[PDB]
Amino acid sequence: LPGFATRAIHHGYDPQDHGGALVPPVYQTATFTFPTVEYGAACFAGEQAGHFYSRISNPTLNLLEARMASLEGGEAGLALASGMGAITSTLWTLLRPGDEVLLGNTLYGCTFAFLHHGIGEFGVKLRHVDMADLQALEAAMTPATRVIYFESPANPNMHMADIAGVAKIARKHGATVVVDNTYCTPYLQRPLELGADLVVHSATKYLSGHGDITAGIVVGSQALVDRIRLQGLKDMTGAVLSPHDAALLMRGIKTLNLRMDRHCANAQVLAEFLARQPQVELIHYPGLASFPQYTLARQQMSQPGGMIAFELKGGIGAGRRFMNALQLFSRAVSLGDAESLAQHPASMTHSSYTPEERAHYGISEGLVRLSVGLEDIDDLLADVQQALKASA
Amino acid sequence: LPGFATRAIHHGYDPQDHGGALVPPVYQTATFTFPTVEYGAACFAGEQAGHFYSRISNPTLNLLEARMASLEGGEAGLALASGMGAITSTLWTLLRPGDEVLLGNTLYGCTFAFLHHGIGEFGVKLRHVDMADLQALEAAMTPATRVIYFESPANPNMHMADIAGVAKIARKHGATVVVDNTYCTPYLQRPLELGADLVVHSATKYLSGHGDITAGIVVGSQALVDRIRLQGLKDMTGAVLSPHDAALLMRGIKTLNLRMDRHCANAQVLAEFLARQPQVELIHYPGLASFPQYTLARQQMSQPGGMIAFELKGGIGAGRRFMNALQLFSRAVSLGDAESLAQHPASMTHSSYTPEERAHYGISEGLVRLSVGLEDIDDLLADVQQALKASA
Amino acid sequence: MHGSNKLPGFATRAIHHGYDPQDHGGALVPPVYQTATFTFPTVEYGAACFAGEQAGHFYSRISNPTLNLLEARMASLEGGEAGLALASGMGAITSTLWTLLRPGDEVLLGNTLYGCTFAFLHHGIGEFGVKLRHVDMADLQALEAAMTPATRVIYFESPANPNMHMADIAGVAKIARKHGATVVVDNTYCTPYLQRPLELGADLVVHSATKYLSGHGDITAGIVVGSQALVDRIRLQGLKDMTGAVLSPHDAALLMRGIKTLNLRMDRHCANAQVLAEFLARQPQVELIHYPGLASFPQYTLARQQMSQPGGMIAFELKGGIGAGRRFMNALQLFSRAVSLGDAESLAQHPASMTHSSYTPEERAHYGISEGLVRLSVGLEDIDDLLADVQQALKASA
Amino acid sequence: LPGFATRAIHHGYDPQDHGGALVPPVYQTATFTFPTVEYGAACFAGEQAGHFYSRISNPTLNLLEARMASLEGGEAGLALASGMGAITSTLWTLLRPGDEVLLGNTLYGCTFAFLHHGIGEFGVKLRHVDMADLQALEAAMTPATRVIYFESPANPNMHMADIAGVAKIARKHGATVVVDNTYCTPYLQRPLELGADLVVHSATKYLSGHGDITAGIVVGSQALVDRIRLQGLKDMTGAVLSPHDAALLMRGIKTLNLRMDRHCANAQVLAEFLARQPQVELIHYPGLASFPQYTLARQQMSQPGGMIAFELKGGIGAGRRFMNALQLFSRAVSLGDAESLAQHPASMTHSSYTPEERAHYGISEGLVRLSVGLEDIDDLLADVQQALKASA
Ligand SMILES: CSC/C=C(/NCc1c(COP(=O)(O)O)cnc(C)c1O)C(=O)O
Ligand SMILES: CSC/C=C(/NCc1c(COP(=O)(O)O)cnc(C)c1O)C(=O)O
Ligand SMILES: CSC/C=C(/NCc1c(COP(=O)(O)O)cnc(C)c1O)C(=O)O
Ligand SMILES: CSC/C=C(/NCc1c(COP(=O)(O)O)cnc(C)c1O)C(=O)O
Repeated sequence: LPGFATRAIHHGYDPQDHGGALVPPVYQTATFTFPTVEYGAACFAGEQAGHFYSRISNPTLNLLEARMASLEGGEAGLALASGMGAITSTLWTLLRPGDEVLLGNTLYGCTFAFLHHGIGEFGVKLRHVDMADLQALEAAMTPATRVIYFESPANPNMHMADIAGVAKIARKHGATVVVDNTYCTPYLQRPLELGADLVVHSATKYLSGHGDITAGIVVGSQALVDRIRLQGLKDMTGAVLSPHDAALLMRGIKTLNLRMDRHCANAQVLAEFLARQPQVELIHYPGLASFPQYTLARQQMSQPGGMIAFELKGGIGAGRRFMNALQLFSRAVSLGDAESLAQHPASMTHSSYTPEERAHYGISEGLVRLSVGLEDIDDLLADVQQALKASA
Repeated sequence: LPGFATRAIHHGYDPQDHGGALVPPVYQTATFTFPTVEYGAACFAGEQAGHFYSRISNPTLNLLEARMASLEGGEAGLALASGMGAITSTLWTLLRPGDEVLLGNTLYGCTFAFLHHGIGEFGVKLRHVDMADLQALEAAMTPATRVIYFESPANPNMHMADIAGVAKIARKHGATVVVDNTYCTPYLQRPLELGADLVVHSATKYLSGHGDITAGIVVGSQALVDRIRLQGLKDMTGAVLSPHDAALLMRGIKTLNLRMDRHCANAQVLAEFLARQPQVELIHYPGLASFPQYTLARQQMSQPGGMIAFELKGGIGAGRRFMNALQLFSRAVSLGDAESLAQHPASMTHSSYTPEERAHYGISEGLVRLSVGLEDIDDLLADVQQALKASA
Repeated sequence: MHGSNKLPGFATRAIHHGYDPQDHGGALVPPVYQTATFTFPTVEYGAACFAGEQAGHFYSRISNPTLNLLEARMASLEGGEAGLALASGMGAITSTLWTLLRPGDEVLLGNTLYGCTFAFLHHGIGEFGVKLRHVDMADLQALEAAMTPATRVIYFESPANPNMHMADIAGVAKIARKHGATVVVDNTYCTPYLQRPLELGADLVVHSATKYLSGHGDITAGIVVGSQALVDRIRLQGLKDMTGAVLSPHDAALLMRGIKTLNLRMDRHCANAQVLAEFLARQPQVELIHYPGLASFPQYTLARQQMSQPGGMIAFELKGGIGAGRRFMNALQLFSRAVSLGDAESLAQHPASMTHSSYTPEERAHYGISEGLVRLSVGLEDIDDLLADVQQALKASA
Repeated sequence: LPGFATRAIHHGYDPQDHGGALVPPVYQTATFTFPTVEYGAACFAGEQAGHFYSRISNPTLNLLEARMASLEGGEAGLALASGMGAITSTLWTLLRPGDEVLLGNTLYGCTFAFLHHGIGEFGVKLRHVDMADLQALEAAMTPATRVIYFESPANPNMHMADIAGVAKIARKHGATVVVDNTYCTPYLQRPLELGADLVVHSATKYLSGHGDITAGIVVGSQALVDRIRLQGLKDMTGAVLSPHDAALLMRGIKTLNLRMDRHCANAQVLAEFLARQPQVELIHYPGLASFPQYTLARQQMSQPGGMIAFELKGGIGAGRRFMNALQLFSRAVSLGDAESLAQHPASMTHSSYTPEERAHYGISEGLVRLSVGLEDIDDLLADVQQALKASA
C-alpha cells in the first residue's frame, strides 16, 4: 500500500490512459456523447462505465473523488461546489420528515443556519449533544434518530469528539455518523477508520490550500455516496463543481502533507508563544499540554493542526485593537490558506450581536481565531508581538 | 436604454474601475479581507458595500448577475453552480411545509424528480395543471398556493403558457410566479416583463452557448433574490458558481443575440424540411404555421427558438435507428451548444419501461428532440436526410 | 443528391473539424491538455517521438493535443496542410521569419506594417544581416522590378495596418513562382472567413489570433498556416529554439471557443462597419474616410476581388485638426479609447493625441500618418448605439 | 526584510488595492483602455505608469515579475511563455553580429540548439569553456566577448560554475553574466547576490512545481530587464505568458520552499542508496561527500537539489531495462514536478546518435537522470530497487 503523499499525487491515474499526459486533462465539458442510444440508455439506468452529464459525474471530478476516497480510506468520494454543498447534499438525502438528527454542541455558522433555519423547518427534529460525553449521547438516542453529525475539532473552541465512542453507539442503534473533517484533512484525522460512515469537507480550506476555489467533498461507503450523488447533488442542491476548480483542488492536494506539516509547525510556536503572555486569558490549541482534551486529540489527530483560538483580557476592545493592529495577518474569515488569516467573531462575523446574545452560544467576548499560514514564523511572531502591545 | 447586444457586452462594467482592463479580471478568490474589524462588521450586517466570501457574493459573479438582470429586465440576479442549483435554491427558500405549488404539466426530468422525490417528500404539496388552460389554472388555485412554476416552452413537447394570463391569476390569488426561461433566453422571451416574479435559467445551455460550463441564473426583485442568496444558496444548496465559469458564461453571453439568430434560422429550415418527409408523423416547432399554439408563440417569443421535437412513424425502433445513424448531430442530452445535438428519450433518459409508463408521463414512443446548432444548414439537412432513410 | 466527397461548410468545420467526441470519453468539448510534459510506455516509444517514425507526444513546446486540434482546424479554415499555434501574433511572425531567413537573404516588405513587425524587421532581424526593402505591393510592375536572386521572402499585410492598403495576393504569388520567393501574408484583418491567401497562391499565412479569431479580447495568441514542410520547419526551429513562444493550452482552448462563432461575429462586424462608414461619409465633420466597402476607397475593386466582405476596420480624418480629434475621442462614451481590434467592444484611437502624441505636427508625414486621423475597430454592439455615440462625439468636436 | 516564505506568499500585493481580494484577480485581457487621450499619450512614452497591451506589461504578470525579482534579490522581473522564451529574449537583446558569447561546457539541449543552429547562424561567435576553471575563462575572454552564459549546476553531470569568480573576470572586461538558475531556484541559489547580472528560469520546472504550465522568468537590473521587455519580448520573440499560467505559477511559488525541502531530502536518501549499488558505475549528486565540486557546491547552494544523474555498468542496455521496469517513476523528459521523472538520454533524447557521438557531445552510454519527486521515499526506494534488479 503506497504512502499518503504518493497517493495524493498519483492515485487513480495512469498517464498512459490519456495520450501520456502527466497532468490529467481537464474535462471542461457539460455533456458527453453516446456511441449508441442503447449505450446512452444504460448510463441513465446506471449499469456501465463512462458518462452522460457533468452534474452527475465527470472524469476530472471522478479522479478527484477516487483520490480523496483513497486518502480518507473510504470506498467512494463525491465532489461538490462548496462545503455547504457537501453537507446539504448529504443531509438532504439521509433525512425525511420525522427523522431526528443529533448534532455537536457547536457548529459552523452556516451549518447551524442550515440545520435550524433550513432543513429543521421541514419537519426534521434537532438536538445538540456533547460528543465527548458518551453517557449524554447514549441517553439522547431514540429509534427516530437517523443521523449523528459533528465537527472534530469543532468551530471555534476546538471541542473534540470521541469518534470511535460515538460510532460504536450509532452502530447499535442503526444511526449514520457524518463527520466534518475540514480542520484536520485526511492527513491528520481519518474518521472513517474510527468507524464513521461519512466524512464531509470544505475543500475551500486546507485541501485547496491557496484560497482560490470554493469546493466540497463527501467520502464514505459506495452505497451512501451513490445515494447522495443521485439525490442530494443531482436533484436537491445542484452543487456542481467546475472541472477547472476540481483540477485546481487536485493541484493543492499534491502538497497537502507538506503544507500541513508547516501549518502545524508554525501553529505550535505561536500557540506556545501566546501561552506565555500577560494579555492572554486562555488558549484552545490541541498540542498544548494545558488543552482540556489533550489525550483524546492525540488518539485521533496525528498533529495538532493549524488553528489557534484564544481570548484576551479586555474582551471586545482588546480584540478590535489587536485585529486592527495586524500588519501581516489579514482580517478575514476562512482558514487553511497559505496566507495567515485572523478573525475575531465578537466584532466581525457576529458583530451586530450584543454581548448578551453571544453568551447564549459557545462564543466568547474576547475570542480571536487564528489560521496560521505558511509564512516565515519569525515574521508571524513579530506581527502578533506588536498586535498584543497595541491591544493595551 | 442601449440595445440588447450593447448591454450583453457592456452592462455593469467600466474598464476605468479596474486599471483600464477591457475584459474584467477574474476574481478567482474564495475570501476577501477587511481594512478594519468595524468595516468587516458591516459587511456581515449587510449595511456596507463590499465582499467577504465567494459563496455569498463575488465581484466576477456580481457582474454576471447584474448583466443578466439587465437582459431579463429585472432588478437583481444570482449566479449558481447549475440550473438545478438555480431551481432548488429558489424553491427551498420560497416554500415551507403546507404550501401548495402548481406545476406545469410537463417538466424537465430532474425538476420533476426534485419536486416529487425531493422537496415534495418534506410536506410540500404538488399539483399539475395545464398552464395553457387559464380556466383550469384559476380553478386549481387556493390560498395555500404559494408558487406557480413552469417552463415555457416546456420540455419536451414544446408546450406553451400564456405568461401574462398566468401572472394575472397570480396577482388575484396572491401567488409567486416562477418561469424557467432556458429554452428562449432573455433575447427571445422576458417573463418578468409579462408579470413573472422570478425567472430561472440553466446557463449551461444557450447563455453559455459553448458546452463547457455548468451554471444557473436566477433573476427577479432585489427582495426575492436577496432571500434566495442569503438562504437557498448560502444555507440550503451551496451551489456556488466558479468565477472561472462565471467569466466563461459572460464570454458566451457576448454573442447571445448572434448565436440565437442562427439557431433559430437553422431550426426553421430544418422544421420545414422535417414536416415534408414521409418518415415523420408529427412535428412540434413554434415557427411552423401548423404549431397548435402558433399565435401565442409569435405574441410572446420574438423568434421560434432552436429546439425541434418530432415523432417518427415507426415508433421507438425507428427512433433508435434514426439516432444511431447521425454522423454530424451527436447523441446527447442537453441543448444550446454550437454542436447540433439529438436525443430519443424513449430509448435514452426514459428507457427501461414499456410504452405504458411512457404514455401517462407524456413522452411518445417515437419522439425525438433536436437542439439545432450553428453548423452549415446544408450539412445538417444532409445528416438528417440519411438518418431518416436509415430509420425505416 | 450529392455524396461524402463534398467539403463541409465553414461554420461546420469551425465547430467540428479534427475532433470526434468518441475518441475522448465522449466529451463534447475537447479536454484541455493543461500539461507541460508527456510520458512514454517503453523507453523506445520516447526514442521514435524525437526521431523519425512515431505519431505521439513528448513536450508541449513542440506539440500538445489541444494545440494540435486548434492547428488542424485553423489549417482547414485557411485551406492549408498544417497549422502552428503560438503565444502571440508577434510569436507567429518572428518564429516564421527567424526560420525562413538567414544573413544575406533579402525580404521584400509591404509599404506599411504593424508597428512591432516594422521594429522586428528594422531593429531586430535586420540588424542580424538580413537585408530589407519596401515595395508598394499593389504595383505588380514595381514588385517584379525589385526581385533579386537574394530575395528569399516576400512578406506583407493585406489589408495593411493601419491605412488598409492592399496587395494582389494572386499577382504576388505568380511573381514569386517565377523568381522563387516564399510569400508570407499576415491575414489578421480578414481572417480565413473573409480571405484565404493560401488559396490565392501564398505559401504561408500568419495571424494575430488575439483579434477576430479569439474575438473576445481575453487571450494573446498566434497562428501560422501553410504547407506541412514549412510549418514543421517553423515548429522545429522558430518556436522550439528561437522564440519559445508557446501557447498555453488554456488559451488555445479559448481561441477554439472563439472560432466556433467567427462567421457570425465577422458578419456582424462587417454589417456594423458598412452602416457606420456610410453614415460617417455623409457627415459635415469628416474630410476623407477609408473603408473597403465604399466605392471611394482607393482599391475598391481589389478589395471585392479578394475579400468576401469589407471587414470591421474604418479610418477617417476630421475637420478641426488635432483639437477636434482630441475632443471627439474624449466625447466617446460607448467606444473605448484603446489600440487593438477584433474585440466584441468597439475601439477608437486618435493617433494625433494618443499613439503619436510625443511627436510634433510636421514629423507625422515623414514617419507616416495624418493630423485628425481616427482608426476604428467596429464591435458587435447594437448599431444604433454606435451611431448615437459617434454622432454626439462629432457634435463635441465641432 | 521578511523571510523567503513570507515574500513568496505576499511580496508586491495588498488585498486592499483590489476590493480586499486575498488572492489577486487574474487579468485575462488583451487590451487596456484609457479614460482620456491625454492619459493614453504617456503609455507610449513611460512617464505615466499605467498599462496598454499585455505583451508589454499586464498587472498579473507584473506581480509575478516583482515577486520573482524579490526572491532573487534583483531590481526587476520579466514573465515569458517558456524558459526558451526567457533565454532567447535575453540573448537576442544583448547580442549582435560579431559579438562572442562564452558558454558553459554543457547546456540544455534546446539552448545548445538555439546557440549553434539559431543565433550562431546570424554571425554571433560561440565558445565553450569550463566555468569552474577561472584560468581558462580569463584566457578565453576577448573584446568581442559580450555575454557569459551557463547553467550551474549544469546538464548532465551537475558541473558547477564559480559564479563569483566568473563575475569578477566579467567585471574586468565589462561583460554581462547570464545564469540559468532553473535547477536550484532562488530558494537554493541566488546568482545575483554572487555577482551575476541576469538570471533566467524555465518556470515550467520547480517554480511551477506541478507540471501544468510552460513559463519563463528573467530577473536582473531594471535597465537590462526593460530592454529585454521592449526588445526581446516585444519585437523578437512574442513569447507572451498567459495571465492564467502566470496565476498558476504564482500559486506554485507559494509552496516553493516546502517542495524544494522535500525534493532535496528525497534526493539525499535516494543518492545515498544509489551510490552503494553494484549496478552503479558512477553517480553525480552535489550532496554526496565524494562529489568533485562538493565544496564549491555548498558555497552557492543552500541545499544539494532534487536532481540525480548516475551511470549503469551494463551500458546503454542496462539503462533501457532499468527505465522500462520503473512503475512509479514516469519515463519522461522535464523535471521539477511533484511526480518523479526519469530519462535515460542514451535511448531517449539522443538515440539517433551512435556510441562515439555521445561522448563527443558530453553524454554517457549508461547515463540516467532522475528528477526526484515529492512521493513517499519508501515507495521511490522500492521502485528504483526493483528496477535496478531488472537492469542486470
Ligand atoms: C460565513 S463565510 C465563513 C466560512 C468559514 N468556513 C467554511 C466551513 C464550511 C463551509 O464550507 P464552504 O461552503 O466551502 O464555505 C464547512 N465546515 C467548516 C468547518 C467550515 O469552516 C469560516 O469562517 O471558517
Ligand atoms: C438528464 S440530463 C439532461 C438535462 C437537460 N436540461 C437541463 C435543464 C435544467 C437543469 O439545468 P442544469 O442543472 O444546468 O443541468 C433546467 N431547466 C431546463 C429547461 C433544462 O433543460 C436536457 O436534456 O434538456
Ligand atoms: C501596440 S498594441 C496594438 C496591436 C495591434 N495589433 C497586433 C497585430 C500583430 C501582433 O500580434 P500580437 O502579438 O498578438 O499582438 C501582428 N499583425 C497584425 C496585423 C496586428 O494587428 C493593433 O493596434 O492593431
Ligand atoms: C526537449 S524537451 C526537454 C526540456 C528540459 N528542460 C527545459 C529547460 C529549459 C527550457 O525551459 P522550457 O522552454 O520551459 O522548456 C531551460 N533551462 C533548463 C535547465 C531546462 O531544463 C529537460 O529535459 O530537462
